[PDB]
Formats: sequence, C-alpha cells, structure tokens
Amino acid sequence: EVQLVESGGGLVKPGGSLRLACVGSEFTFSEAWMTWVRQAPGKGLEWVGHMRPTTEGGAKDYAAAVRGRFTIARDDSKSTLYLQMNSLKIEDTGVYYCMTGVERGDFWSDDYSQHYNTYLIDVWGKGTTVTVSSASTKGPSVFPLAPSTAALGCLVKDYFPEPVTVSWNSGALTSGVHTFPAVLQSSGLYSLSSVVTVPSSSLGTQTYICNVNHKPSNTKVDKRVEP
Amino acid sequence: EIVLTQSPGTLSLSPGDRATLSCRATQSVGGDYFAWYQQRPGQSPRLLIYGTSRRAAGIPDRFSGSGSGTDFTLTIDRLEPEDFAVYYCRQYETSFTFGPGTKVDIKRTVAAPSVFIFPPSDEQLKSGTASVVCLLNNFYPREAKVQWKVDNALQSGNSQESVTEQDSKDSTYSLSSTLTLSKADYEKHKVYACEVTHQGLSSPVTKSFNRGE
Repeated sequence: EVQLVESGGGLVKPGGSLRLACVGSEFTFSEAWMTWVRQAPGKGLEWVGHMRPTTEGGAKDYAAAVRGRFTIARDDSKSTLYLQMNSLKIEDTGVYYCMTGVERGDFWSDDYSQHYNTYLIDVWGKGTTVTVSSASTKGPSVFPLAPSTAALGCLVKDYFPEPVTVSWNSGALTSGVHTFPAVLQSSGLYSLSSVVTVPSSSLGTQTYICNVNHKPSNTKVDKRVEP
Repeated sequence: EIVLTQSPGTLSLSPGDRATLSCRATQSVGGDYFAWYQQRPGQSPRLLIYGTSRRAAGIPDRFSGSGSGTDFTLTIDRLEPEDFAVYYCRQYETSFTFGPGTKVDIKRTVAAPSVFIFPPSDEQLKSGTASVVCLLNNFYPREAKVQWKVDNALQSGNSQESVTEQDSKDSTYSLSSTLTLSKADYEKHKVYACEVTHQGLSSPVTKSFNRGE
C-alpha cells in the first residue's frame, strides 16, 4: 500500500528553524509531484508549496506567506521530501501534510480474459505538528465549576502546549460530557473547559472527579467537583 | 493568483437528502486541474473527484463532480452518515490553492440551549484572577449569542468562546463562554449575568449569580 510518513514537527520559538521530512513508499519517487499542505487549529487546508518530479526538472513553487522563509528539497534515492522552515512565525503553527498523486496497477483475469489497468492514488501522510510559540511548558491549574438536570465541570486553565486529556470518574462517566476545544489566551497559554450534565438528585449522592492529564509537563490532577 | 470560494460555509441537510456544493474561481481553471476533497475531524483529507469529473478509485458512485471555467459543483446523491464533513475544492493548473471549505452538518429539529453559569472558584480567586463560565448546552442550530452583563453593564473584549463540533450522538452543538477578570475588578461588582439568545428561545435567557452567595 502506497504511503507517506511525515516527521520533524515539534515545538520551536518564533524565528527558530525546523526541518520536516516525508518518506514515501510503493511508488516511483523520482516521478512523483510532491506537495506540502498545512492546517492551522480549527482552520482550512492551506497549500504551502510543491516540487515537480525530478524527471520533469523538479521546479518548485511556494505560497507567498512562506516564500523566502521555507525551502522544499528532495532526495529521490531515499524517497524523502523535505521542508526547511526558517524564520518561523506563530501563524506557521499547525499540522503539516505530505501529499502526492501516483499511478497504481490493477490486474484481473477471466476464463477468457486478462485486463491490465492503471488508476490514480491520491495519498496523504498522517501529518506532523509544528508549534511555534515563545511560551514555556506548563501544566494547568484545574478549578471546579460547581453546580446548584444539573451541570458541573472543571476549568483547565493556563497550560502549554496542547494537548490535555480530561476524563470523569476515571472514564466511568461519559454520557453528558462535553470537553470544549481549547482557546489560546493573550498570555500564549491555553485554557479549556470540560462539563457534564447529571441528574440533580445525584449532587448529594454521587461524587464527581475530573481526571486531567497533561503529558508535556508530567501533570496529573484529579479534582473533585462539589456543590 | 486565482482565488477559490465556496458557498455556503455550512450546509445543513438531513441524512438521505441530495447535497449540492459550489466552488468558484476568480479566473478559469482548466478541467483537468480541478479536484474535490473530503476531511473529517482528526483525519487526513481524502480525494473524491479529480480532473473535474473523474471519481477516484474506492469512492462511492453517489459522489459526482461537474462544472467548467469558473463554476464547479460537487453533488452527493444521498447523504450517508459518513458524508457529514468538510469539503474542499482545489485547483492545480497555474494556481494551487484550496477552497475555504464547506461544512455539511445534520439538519436537526430546533433545540433551545440549556444555560448554566459558574462563578470563579475560591482556589482561583486567591491566585488573583477570576474566570466566570457560561455553558450553553445541546442546542441546534449552531448560531447562538452570549452576552455578559456585570451589574447591568455590557462587557466587551474580556471574554472568549469555544464551540464543540456537532455532537455525533444527538447532532447538537455546545458552547462555553469565559469572562476573565482580575480579583480587583471582580470584587468591585455584584450581579454577573449571562444573557443568551437562540432561535429556539422566544426571549433572551439570563443566568446570573451574586458574588457574595
């Protein structure tokens, strides 16, 4: 199965540099027209640049926003596509994808026939995440969102970077749970809210713990939300 | 510098309906250089149609591409559950951009939001900051308006909103609004109100608390 694998993404400061790699397999790499696409959090697909097949001259192209800062390179012998990212900006943050369209052979036979065919396979890698920020890594402080159908929750505030995991009662409570997408604050730190609706009769009966996990900072917090 | 546009941004339809998605270009894009893509949350984009009208191998035949010049159309005969997602057009002749994208969500019956308001915790208060949270829970359609009023004074510039993706279980959305203030400003006032307007609400709904209690 044709596939692409990206690597090199990571956390970098504004004005820093980063080199992304993309390894292809099961297609003639020298003949592939390679493309880099990116996607900011909650935003659409943005074309970054491409490099024509080596067999066609290998001409490159770039989006105006990255021209002069990003360079695309190619190593056919290693089936690898590169993206050198210089002078990184905060708006460069997002998932980066490696993509191409390639030919594939299809064969079938009858008691009376043999048929050979080629078709297009448009392939994308699973992406690598580029985070450009001047913030420092920090675990969240978890504050209760106290109730008094009832609603209660936990406020997962001032953490960096993404992501953070929230469960309720060690995963026993999943119905009525809404963990909202984080918002980036003016401080450069993320803030998030996780809520759950429960019967009002349970407020005195059942105890509710939100289990918050921020692996980048080695932070585990179990916060009991009381009336 | 051909620019692509897609109408609308959100297309609300019932499962089983026929969907028609538009993409427009500021200048003509050759027929062999236009494509349609699908993307679902957390996944890579998937090619549906290439060369204007060619279905990609492995793509169900209910997907169909048409158009020419500056006007292009993607049609989905009957929307299956896996079809409610974002769709992007793409050009690749002399310009190489994607369209802004069209989201197809499930047209549901109108549901008014359940509104809850949460005061800042005592733990957060002794750190010098106060965030008050307003939850609009399980409403449809997605359009909602939250307004913070502190002692009857309209706030602006000191809150942030977050909206969930359409819920995969009941096809509603939820929204959290966070009003952030310092201890000093928070202890200065008494009535903190979250005022909500939604198509399913005949009149604005307010959930408030008093700082002391």
